[PDB]
Amino acid sequence: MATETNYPVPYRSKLTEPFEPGQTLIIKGKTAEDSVRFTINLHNTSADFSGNDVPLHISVRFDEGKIVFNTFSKGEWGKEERKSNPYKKGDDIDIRIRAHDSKFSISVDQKEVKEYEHRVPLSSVTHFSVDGDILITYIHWGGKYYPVPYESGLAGDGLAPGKSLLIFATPEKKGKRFHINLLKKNGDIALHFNPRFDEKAIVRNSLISGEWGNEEREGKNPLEKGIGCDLEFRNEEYAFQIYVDGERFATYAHRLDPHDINGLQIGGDVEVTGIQMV
Ligand SMILES: CC(=O)N[C@H]1[C@H](O[C@H]2[C@@H](O)[C@@H](CO)O[C@@H](O[C@H]3[C@H](O)[C@@H](O)[C@H](O)O[C@@H]3CO)[C@@H]2O)O[C@H](CO)[C@@H](O)[C@@H]1O[C@@H]1O[C@H](CO)[C@H](O)[C@H](O)[C@H]1O
Repeated sequence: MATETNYPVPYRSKLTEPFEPGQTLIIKGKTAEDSVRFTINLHNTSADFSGNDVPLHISVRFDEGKIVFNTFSKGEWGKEERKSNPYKKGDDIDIRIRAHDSKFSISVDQKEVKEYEHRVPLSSVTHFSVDGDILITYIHWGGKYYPVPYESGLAGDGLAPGKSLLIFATPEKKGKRFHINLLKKNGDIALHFNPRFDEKAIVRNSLISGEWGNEEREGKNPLEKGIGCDLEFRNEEYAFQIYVDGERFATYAHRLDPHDINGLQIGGDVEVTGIQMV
C-alpha cells in the first residue's frame, strides 16, 4: 500500500459504454522497491459477477522482468505472449491501451511495444480492473479516431484562465512538423504551437488580423517522432503555461485578451488520440 487517496486497488470500473476502436485506456501509477507484479484487465461481466471472459489480460512482472499478455475465455487461458518489462522495482509506470478493429495497441512510457490481435470480441469488454503491487495515480478512458486536419469549437466558455486544454497525440514517425491553434471567434490565433523536428524547435506565435507576430522558440523540443506525448495548454492570467509530458516546456505571454478562446485547429504530421478540457 501507500496512501488511500484515488483509485485504491483492487480497482474495478464498469464502463459507461463498450470499449470501441479509437479509444484509449491510460493507466499511470507508482511501484515500490518490493513490488513484485500488478495486472491490468479488460473484463467481461454484468455488474459485479466477474470471472467470465478476459479479452485482454496484462501482467507486468518485476520478478520475471516481463510484460505478459493473454486472453481468458470459455473457462480457459490461451497461449501467453511476452515483451520485456522496461521497469525496475520502484519508479513510475505508464501503460496505455488503444483499441482498434483488429487488435489492441499497447504503449509503455508512450512507446508502442505490443500489438495484440483480438482473440475474442472487443465488444465483450464491459469492465476494466487494476490490481497488485501498484499505487494508481491516473486512469482515463476515452478519445476516438480524431481526423487531422482537425477543427472544432471549445465548449461555451472555451479555454479561459483557470482552465486547460489537454491533447494526447503522437508525432508521425516520418513527420516533419505539425501545429495546434487556439483561436478567437474572428479567426485570430491566440496561440500557435508548432513543433518543427527539422529545425529542432517548437515555434510559438500569434496570428492577429492576418499577421504573424514575433515568434518564440528556444526550448530544445522534448517531443520525438513516433513517441506519444501529453500536451497541456494551461491558460493563466498572464500567460499560457505549456506543459509537455508533465514538465513545463514554455510560458507564452498573452498577446490577445484571454477569455473567449473558443476555437481549436490541429494540423500537420501528427496523430491525435485524445482531446479534453479540464
Ligand atoms: C513570415 C515568415 O515567413 N516567417 C517564417 C520565418 O521567416 C523569416 C526568416 O526567413 C528570416 C531569415 O533571416 O527572414 C525573415 O524575413 C526578413 C527578411 O529576410 C528581411 O529582408 C527583412 O528585413 O526582415 C525580415 C524579418 O526579419 C522571415 O520572416 O522563418 C521561420 C523558420 O523557417 C518560419 O517558421 C516562419 O514562418 C512562421 O512559422 C510559424 C511557426 O513557427 C507559423 O507556422 C507561421 O504561420 C509562419 O509564418
